[PDB]
Amino acid sequence: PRYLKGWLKDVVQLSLRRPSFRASRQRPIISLNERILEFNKRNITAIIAEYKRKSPSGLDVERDPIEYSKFMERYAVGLSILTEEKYFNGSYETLRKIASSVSIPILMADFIVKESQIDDAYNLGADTVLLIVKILTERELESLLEYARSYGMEPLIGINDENDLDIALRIGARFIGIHSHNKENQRKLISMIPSNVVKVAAHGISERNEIEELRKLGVNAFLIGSSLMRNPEKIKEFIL
Ligand SMILES: [Zn+2]
Repeated sequence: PRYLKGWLKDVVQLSLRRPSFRASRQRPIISLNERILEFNKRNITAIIAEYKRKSPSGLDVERDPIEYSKFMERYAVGLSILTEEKYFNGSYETLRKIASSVSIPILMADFIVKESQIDDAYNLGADTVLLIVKILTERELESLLEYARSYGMEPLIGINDENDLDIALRIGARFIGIHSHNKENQRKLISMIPSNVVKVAAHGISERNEIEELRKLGVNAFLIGSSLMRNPEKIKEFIL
């Protein structure tokens, strides 16, 4: 069962050829992992709200990106903007328009395989990027992690199982996203992460009660997309 899905293998081909985007960012980096730590200090639930108009699982929402982002700036600890084009209907231009208008931290969520895609994130105004362990070698992951740090971005390193976590911990990731969409496995992964690493439960969250349960295990933030795209007001239920 360790095959990459058809759509992800196709995305990696699109990412390798992704043209770089010529631009200047309009404000400095605002740290997403530090703001998560500030929310935790204040005891307020930290949700990274994702913007995506489509997904390989069949999400299909037309929602204006500025209006979603304005509303989410009221509630969310940060935004995650999908910039993968074929399956999520994201775009660099949509990231640039959102990052020119909100002043909470922005994660560029895409499938990064080369340095120019981190240069594109910085030039478009994102504050950090997603790196996914399973599509990279360990040497590439360590190099891309250092490349993101060289701009002042602590990247979100996305892991799906214990082997991926083993790699993320070996290379000294400080910001890890735990994705699954089994209870003892999830508890075990969480429990392997050191106190100094900000941990994000990515996807597989539908109700407030799972957020509460994850918080007791020390999860620091929650990356949630589809449900918020279909009703942005759902984030009020989640932060209660
Ligand atoms: Zn997912």
